[PDB]
Amino acid sequence: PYVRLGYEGILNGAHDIDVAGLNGVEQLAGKFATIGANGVKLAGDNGTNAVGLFREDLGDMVNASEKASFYFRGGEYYVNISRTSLTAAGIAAGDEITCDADGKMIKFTGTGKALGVVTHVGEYRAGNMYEKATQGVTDTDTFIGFIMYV
Amino acid sequence: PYVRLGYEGILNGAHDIDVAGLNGVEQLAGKFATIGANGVKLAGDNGTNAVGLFREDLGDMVNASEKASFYFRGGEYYVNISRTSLTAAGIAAGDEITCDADGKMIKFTGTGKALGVVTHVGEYRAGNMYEKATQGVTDTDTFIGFIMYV
Amino acid sequence: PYVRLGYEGILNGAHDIDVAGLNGVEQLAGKFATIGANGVKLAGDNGTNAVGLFREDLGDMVNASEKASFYFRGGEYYVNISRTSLTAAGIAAGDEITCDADGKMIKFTGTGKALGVVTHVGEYRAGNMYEKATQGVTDTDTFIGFIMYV
Amino acid sequence: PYVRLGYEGILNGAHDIDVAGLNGVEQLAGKFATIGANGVKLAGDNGTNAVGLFREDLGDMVNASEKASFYFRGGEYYVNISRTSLTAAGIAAGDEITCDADGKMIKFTGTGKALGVVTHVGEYRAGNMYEKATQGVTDTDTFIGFIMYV
Amino acid sequence: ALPVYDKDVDAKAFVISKRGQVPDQVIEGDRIQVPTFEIVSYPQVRFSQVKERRFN
Amino acid sequence: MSQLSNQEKEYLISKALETEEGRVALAQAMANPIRVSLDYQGVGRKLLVVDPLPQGALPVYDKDVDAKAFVISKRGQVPDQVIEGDRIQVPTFEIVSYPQVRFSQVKERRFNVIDRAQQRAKADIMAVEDAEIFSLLEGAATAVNAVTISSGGLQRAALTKAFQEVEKHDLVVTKIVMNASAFADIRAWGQNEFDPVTQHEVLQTGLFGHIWTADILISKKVPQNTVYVLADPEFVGVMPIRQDIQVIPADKPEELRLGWVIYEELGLAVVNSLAIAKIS
Repeated sequence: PYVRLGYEGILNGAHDIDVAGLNGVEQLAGKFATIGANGVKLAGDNGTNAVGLFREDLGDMVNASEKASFYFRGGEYYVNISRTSLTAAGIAAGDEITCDADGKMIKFTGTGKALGVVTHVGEYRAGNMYEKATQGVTDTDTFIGFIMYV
Repeated sequence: PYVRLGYEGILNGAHDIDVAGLNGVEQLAGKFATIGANGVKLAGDNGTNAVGLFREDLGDMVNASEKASFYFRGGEYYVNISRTSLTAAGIAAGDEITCDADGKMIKFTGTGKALGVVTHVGEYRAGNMYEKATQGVTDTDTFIGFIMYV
Repeated sequence: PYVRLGYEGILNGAHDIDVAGLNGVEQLAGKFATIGANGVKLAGDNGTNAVGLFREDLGDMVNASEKASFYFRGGEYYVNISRTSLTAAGIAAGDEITCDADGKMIKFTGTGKALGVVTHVGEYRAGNMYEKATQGVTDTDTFIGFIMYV
Repeated sequence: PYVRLGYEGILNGAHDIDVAGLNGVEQLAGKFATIGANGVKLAGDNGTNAVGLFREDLGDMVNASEKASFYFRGGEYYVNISRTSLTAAGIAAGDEITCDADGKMIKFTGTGKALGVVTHVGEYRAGNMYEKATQGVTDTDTFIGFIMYV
Repeated sequence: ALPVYDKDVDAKAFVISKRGQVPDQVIEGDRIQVPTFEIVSYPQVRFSQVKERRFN
Repeated sequence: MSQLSNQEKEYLISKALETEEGRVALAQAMANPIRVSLDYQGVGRKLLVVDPLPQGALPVYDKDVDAKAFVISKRGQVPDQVIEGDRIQVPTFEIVSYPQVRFSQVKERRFNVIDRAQQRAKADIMAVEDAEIFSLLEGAATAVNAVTISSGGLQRAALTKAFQEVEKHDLVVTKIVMNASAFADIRAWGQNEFDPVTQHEVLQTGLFGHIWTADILISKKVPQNTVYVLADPEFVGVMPIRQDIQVIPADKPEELRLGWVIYEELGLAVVNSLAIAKIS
């Protein structure tokens, strides 16, 4: 990752899709998410997490991951494989997802529509930066459920 | 110590970082190792117990997956391929390493000659392709310390 | 790749890069500027805490003093990359800064190089890892009080 | 449905759908909701909304569906779109009304899928009532398993 | 799999388990009826519950 | 009415439980208890297995000279081996989950008996091996197979052959795929031809047991009688041991569960155990 070319629900470009290696891993059939979008939701917030930041676990399980209070990764934080969302919360439109690192597009959400902030509700939100970190290299321009490049 | 000068992966670490690899003083990743203790080792050593798959901490450092039998790393696939990566005393952990995501080696114990993932608490288990991470098909030798990667 | 319109002048060398290649980190991480117990700054790019070495505090703010590290070797690194918009150069009494990842210019003092501990003015120096740690190793001659290019 | 909760509250119809000059019995043609007196609003007053099933009366009048222990009257049953109201689908009674089979979406008791009928007390409901006859055509947009415009 | 024949080496053969999370769900339907109609028609009060109970 | 929104682990508060009830997992049947078990205090074993022995010894009334034949054996050695299997656990997980310690113990025990079965059926004697069922059996005779319309008909056919010889039989040690598929059989349009005509039986047929074991070499059935063929000397019986200072416990807050046994397994002769492989 580190090439500017984002935009889309699924780009076929480089470091935007993996399928083995390339700053993240993808299985050859996925694993299903027991947290987040997996099947089609027609409502609900699906628990905590809607900004990416998952970890695949053993067998066919994907599960929670998050950042401790008062910190943000200087490294690359987890995001899912870049999906559309025809579902309320989750990154997926009811697909079976795998975890990657940065370079994949997500949906952001919140009460702002300026540059990204960090929240300790186990999400990141749309705010205005001033002392709290922005999210993605193309910042946060979200109108809620806009495709932002990480 | 200033030892470990020139492009060494075979005397650097406690275990091989690579034996057929190469990297220069070129930073394609300026991230530190928080894997392998120093302060009871040489500064030519890092003391790395895995150079395979990694997962990111808070801050911008990579280390080994310390995961159990019901935990596992999600994405964030990097393999360590540093030789000396922009040092003048030989790389040590807490100093710069250059990682890739296709490099070598991938540690495995098992009985070998099979895929392996990292869950390294002393626990090694094999690969699959829908259960555990997709290494891409490779043969990785038995017992860590000497691994020839295909 | 990440692009910057700014410049942070440093005594010896120049720093004016922020491109880590691919498999590196080029992630926009905002944070507050704090001067801590060190001498008060307004803007600039050379000083006690200004530019270089950083370790994040609570509240997503960076300054330099003493290690927050969660390891006995390595620790959190940020650098300040000024891009003119959204960033107010160097350490200063308040003001929103964007920072990045990857070891660049650090500060050394006395005899630099190899395994290190912290001065406790924020500067890094020689010792032996033990809680505290240094980030990178200078390739160039170290002198007193200067911001040193690795 | 999109990140941080799907649809809630009222949702916008089509506005200013003007149908005029028809030769038949349709409700689409500019024509009145009559209970008696002389129509509604002054200049610069905006309608309300009202969804349900209406029935054509004598002359070029519509009124609400009532009983089934009284005679069925007028052609097809329809639901009201806007062209005087600036707000959603619906109209205020004593205006020229265009109706559609679209009324999206103001909730009211039961659903409207697969035609609608009038019940023996006068509520509005969906089919199938007769299988040996064709009732008022109100074929609703997808919105099922949740309260909605009949 | 080969079980280790050296008890100076811990078995690298072990069963694997995963954890799942399931949140509670709510299923309902309400049906609104006029009682006098149902009582005169006769089996309707009983039917309406049975239809509602089956749907849910 | 108005829709509701789902949030994980929310809607009142009252949990003081998480996961309960025993969990099933893919397994297969064993044949290990059927044979004999005896204790031993030695250091190693040597066993004899029979090679071909002739027939006849005809009198001087067919003007033949009597055979002075001496039966032959080849010798096998088995050194002691360890079979073992481990479960790895975190104390925190075991406390919050609640049954987990009881379950982990049942799971470690079942896992060791399974690794035991694996070894006993499939593997050729190396050096770190004992005596294994698949080695000792007699080779397939294609003649015994004939034209069939069912998997069940072949399976009935193998079993009967052993009786002709005057072998011992007591149980069917079959491939997991073969046993099942044999139960499942059709006449070309249904009806099993190895189980009754309105009832299914998967326990015992012919008045002998059926063992379905995974790893034993594709599509093979073995009649034999376990008690004669092998014997298990047990230097020390099954025991759990647990160590919080071991290789894995040190790195991360874990406990290590080891469950082991030290065995030897003796395979007397090549006879009284026949394998047949399916029609061409």
